[PDB]
Amino acid sequence: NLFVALYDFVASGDNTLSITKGEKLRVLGYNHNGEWCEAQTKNGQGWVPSQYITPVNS
Amino acid sequence: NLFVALYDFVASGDNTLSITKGEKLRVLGYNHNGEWCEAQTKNGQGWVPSQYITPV
Amino acid sequence: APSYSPPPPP
Amino acid sequence: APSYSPPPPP
Repeated sequence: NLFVALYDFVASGDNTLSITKGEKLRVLGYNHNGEWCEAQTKNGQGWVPSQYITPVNS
Repeated sequence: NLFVALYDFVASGDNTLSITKGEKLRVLGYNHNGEWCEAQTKNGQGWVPSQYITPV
Repeated sequence: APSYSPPPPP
Repeated sequence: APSYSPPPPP
């Protein structure tokens, strides 16, 4: 299930993952309040802001 | 749901996470064949053998 | 996930 | 995730 980063986000510790606008990523799940989601990129994984991503081809 | 490592596993890059027997982790998802799971410990995240962990 | 808030969208 | 197999349980 493929998403794309809308905005840049730099990891800030606590298992967050940096993402670059334009970057593709797979989403594994959301936290309880939906504010964070667990993302897998080719070359890392960790939590990113749900609001910073959108599905591909939507 | 909290998990515990049953055996040590050593990361060989590839987005893997090394874990030690007795270490607690959170499981965040699985790959398509279920052999690997996305774990989170005190040390970071990464993939670990699904067979190496069990719930606490 | 982190307990704190993510940053708002820019 | 890795494409290759995990090591079997020891």
